[PDB]
Amino acid sequence: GQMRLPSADVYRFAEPDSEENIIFEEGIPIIKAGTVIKLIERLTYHMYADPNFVRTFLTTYRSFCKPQELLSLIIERFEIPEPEPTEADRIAIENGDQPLSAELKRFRKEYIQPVQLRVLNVCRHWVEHHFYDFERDAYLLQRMEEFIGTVRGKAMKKWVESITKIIQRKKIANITFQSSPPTVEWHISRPGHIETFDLLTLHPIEIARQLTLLESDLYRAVQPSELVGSVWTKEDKEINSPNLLKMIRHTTNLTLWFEKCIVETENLEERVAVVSRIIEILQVFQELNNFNGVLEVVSAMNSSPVYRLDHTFEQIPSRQKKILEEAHELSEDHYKKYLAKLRSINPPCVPFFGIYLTNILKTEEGNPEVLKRHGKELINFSKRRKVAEITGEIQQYQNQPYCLRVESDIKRFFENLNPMGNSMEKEFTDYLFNKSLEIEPRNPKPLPRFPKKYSYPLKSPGVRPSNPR
Amino acid sequence: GMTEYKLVVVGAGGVGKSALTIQLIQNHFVDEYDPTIEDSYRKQVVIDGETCLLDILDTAGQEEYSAMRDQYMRTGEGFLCVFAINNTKSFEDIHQYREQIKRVKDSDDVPMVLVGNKCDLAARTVESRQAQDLARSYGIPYIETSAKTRQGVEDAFYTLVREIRQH
Amino acid sequence: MTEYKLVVVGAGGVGKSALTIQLIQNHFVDEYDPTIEDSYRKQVVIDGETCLLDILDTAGQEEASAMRDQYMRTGEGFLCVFAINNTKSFEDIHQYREQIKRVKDSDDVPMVLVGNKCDLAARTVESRQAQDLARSYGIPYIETSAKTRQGVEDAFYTLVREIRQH
Ligand SMILES: Cc1ccc2[nH]cc(C[C@H](N)C(=O)NC3CCN(Cc4c[nH]c5ccc(Cl)cc45)CC3)c2c1
Ligand SMILES: Nc1nc2c(ncn2[C@@H]2O[C@H](COP(=O)(O)OP(=O)(O)NP(=O)(O)O)[C@@H](O)[C@H]2O)c(=O)[nH]1
Ligand SMILES: [Mg+2]
Ligand code: NA
Repeated sequence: GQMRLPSADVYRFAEPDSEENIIFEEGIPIIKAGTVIKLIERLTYHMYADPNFVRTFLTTYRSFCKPQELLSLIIERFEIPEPEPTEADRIAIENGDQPLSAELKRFRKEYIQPVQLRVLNVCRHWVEHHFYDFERDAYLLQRMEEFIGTVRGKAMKKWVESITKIIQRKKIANITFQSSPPTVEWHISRPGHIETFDLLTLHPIEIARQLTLLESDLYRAVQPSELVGSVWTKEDKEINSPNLLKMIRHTTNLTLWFEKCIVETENLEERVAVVSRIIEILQVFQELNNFNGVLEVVSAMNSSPVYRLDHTFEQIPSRQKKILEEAHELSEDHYKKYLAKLRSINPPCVPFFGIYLTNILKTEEGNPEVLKRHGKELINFSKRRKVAEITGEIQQYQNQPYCLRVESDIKRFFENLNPMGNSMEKEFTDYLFNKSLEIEPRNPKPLPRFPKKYSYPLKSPGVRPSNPR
Repeated sequence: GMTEYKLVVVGAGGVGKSALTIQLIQNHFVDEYDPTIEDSYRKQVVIDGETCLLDILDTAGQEEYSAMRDQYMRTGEGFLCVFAINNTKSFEDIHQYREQIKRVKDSDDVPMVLVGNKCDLAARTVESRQAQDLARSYGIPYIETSAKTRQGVEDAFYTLVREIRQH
Repeated sequence: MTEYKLVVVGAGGVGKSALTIQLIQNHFVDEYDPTIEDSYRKQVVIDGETCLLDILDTAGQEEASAMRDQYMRTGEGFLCVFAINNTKSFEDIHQYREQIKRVKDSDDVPMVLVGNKCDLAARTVESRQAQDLARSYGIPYIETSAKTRQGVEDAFYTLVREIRQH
C-alpha cells in the first residue's frame, strides 16, 4: 500500500489532490494550474524529480509568489514530521526488544529523504542560476544562509556543506576548443593603425568575425530576469533590462552605420563598392550563423534611404543579388525560413532576439494569471511554462562559444561606433533620407555626378579565408 | 481564391498595443493564446458579405529595434496606428509613425486607421475629441478599443479593410 | 529535429558533471559540487542530422541511491562513467548496468562505458579490463577527459548513434 502521510493539519503539503487545488494537462504529469502549495509540493515531489519544472518555476515564480514567501514555503516543505511507532513497534518495546520500525524507516527513505533532497535542489538551482533575488534583497540571502547552515543530520550533510560553499562563492563572484581559431585577416588597414579603420579598409572577413564575437557576447549576457514580466517594455526598462537594451542598441547602431556608409558615398561607382562590400560581410555572417548580423544588413538594405537606390542596386553582381534575396527571404511569412534555419544549423550561432521578445510579450498579455475553478483562484501555470519554454530556448543558444580570436583594436572600433553623433533620431534619419534624395533624385529629376571620396583601392579582397604556414 | 490583406500594427510600446490583435485572432471566447503557433496571426473573416483572409503583423516588444521599422512597415497594405488613451506621449508619437509609413510606402495616401486603446483603468489623458480632430486632420477613421472587453476590436480591423477596398 | 534523452550515471566524483559541462559550455569545472539532479539541452548536428540532446546529470553520492528508478524510466540511453584512477568506481558500474536493465525491463538498452580522467597519469583501472567489461555488455568503451576534452564528443555522440539505431 501507499505510505501514510502526516495529518494535513500539521503539514500542509499532505492535503489530497483535487480539482479545487490542482489541474493537470491531458510519463510524469504536466500541471496546468494549481495553488502555490500544490505547485511547491510537485516541485519537490517524493515520487520523481522534475528538473525542467525546477527551472520553469524558478524562472517565473515572481509573477505569483514573492521571493521571501517562496523561501518560507520551501522551509515549511522541508520540515516533515516523522510518524509515531506502530502497534508492532509498541509491542516490541513493551517486551524490552528493539522495534523493527519498518514503517518509519520506509517513510524516511521514500518520503522524507527524497522531498528534503529535492528542496535542497531547489535551493541549489536558486542560488546558482537565479542569484539576482539575493543580490537585490540582502535579508533574503541571510535567511537562505541560516536555513542551509542549520540543516542537521548526515543524510543531507554533503549537499548542505556544498551549498554553503556555493553561496559564499556567488557572493564574491575559461574556454577550451577542438581546434585553433583561424588567423586574423588584414586588408588596407594594418595592425595597430586604428585611425585608418573603416568599412572598406578593414578586411570584410574580419569585420564579420569581430562583429560576430561582439554580438555573441551581447546575446550571451541577457538573463531571464530581463525578460520575464515583459520588463524591457515598461517604465523601468533601463534598470531591469540593461543587457538586452545594450544588445538591441548595438544592432540598431550597426544598421544605421551601414546606411550612413552607403548614402554618404555620393559617387555612384564608389557607392556600388560600398554596397557590394556590405553584402560580402552578410555572406560571412551567414557562414558564421550570426543571424543577428544577417538581419542587421537586411534591415539596412530595406531602409527607406537605401531601398530606393535603384541605380546602385542595378550594378550589383548577380551572385550578390542572390545572396541578399535569400537573406531577405528569411524574414518573409513571419520569419518562417529563419525559424527553420535556426533549428537546423550546428551552433555556435547568434539568434535574432526580436522574435523571442514578441513571443514572450504576447504570451504574457494573451493568457490570464489565474484560472477560476470551483470558486477558487488557481495559478495558471501553463502560461508560465510557455514563457519558460522561450527563455529555455534562448539559454540553449547561449552555451556554445565561437572559436574566433578577438582583435582588440577592431573590437574597440565597433564598440565605439556612433553614426548618429549628437543628433536625435528623427534629425538623423531625415538626414539619411535627404542624402538619398541628393545622390539619386526622384524621377524625372536627372541623375547628377559626384566626385570620388576614397583614395585607396576599392577592389574587395573577397571573403574566402587565407592560410599561410 | 479569396483576397488576402497584409495589415501592420504600429505604435508605442509598453502600453498594451498587443491586446488588439490578440483579442481579434483569439478564440474570441476563451482567454488563451500561443503566439508561436503557425498562423496565430491569420484569420478568415467576412466583411460586408465578402470573405477574405487577414494577415496581421504586430511586432509588439521589438520597439527598441528602431532601424527595423522601415522593413516591417514595407510589408503592409494597410496600417493600424495605435496609441493608449492614458499615455499622451504615445498619442504625440502618432504623427511621426504616419510620416514614416508615407515615406516607406512612397505615397501620400496610404490606407490607415487611428486606434485609441484603453489598456487599463488608469485615468484617461487623451480625450476622444482630441483624437477625432487628429484623425480628421489626416483624413482617416478613428476607432476606440478596449484591451479587456474586446469592444471596438472588430471595428478597427474591418474599418481598415474597408479603407483598403475603397482606396 | 529528433530529440534524444541521455542520462549520465556513475559513482560520486568520477566527473559526470564535468563531462556534461565540457560538452555544453566548453568549460572545465574544477570544483566538486555533488549533484542532486541537473538537466541540460544541446542542439547539435550529428552525422548530418540536427538533433536536440536532453542530458540528465545524476547524483553519484550513495545517499541518493534510492532515487534512481524515476530517472532511469525516462532515459533513452545511458553514459556509464567511472574514473580510471578509482577502482571502486569501476566496480560500481555493474550495479548501474543491472539497475537500468531491471527498470527498463530490457537486455538491449543503449549504453556507452566511459573511463574518465584519462589526462591523469596515475591510472589504476587498465583499459583492457574496462574493454572486457564493455564487450560483455555489447557496448563501446570510450576514455575521456573532461579537463582536456579528449573523447568527450565521441562518448556523447556515440550514445546518440546507439539510440538512433536502436
Ligand atoms: C536582390 C536584388 C538586388 C538588386 C537588384 N536589382 C534589380 C533586381 C531585380 C528585381 N526584380 C528588382 O527590380 N528589384 C527592385 C529594384 C532593386 N531593389 C534592390 C534592393 C534594395 N534593398 C533590398 C533589400 C532586399 C532585397 Cl531582396 C532587394 C533590395 C529591390 C527592388 C535586384 C534584386
Ligand atoms: N583531472 C581531471 N579531473 C576531473 C575530470 N573530471 C572531473 N574532474 C574533477 O573531479 C571532481 C569531481 O567532478 P564532478 O564532475 O563533480 O563529479 P561527479 O561525478 O559529477 N560527482 P557527483 O556524483 O557527486 O555529482 C572535480 O574536482 C572535477 O574537477 C577529468 O576528466 N580530469
Ligand atoms: Mg555531478
Ligand atoms: Na499621459
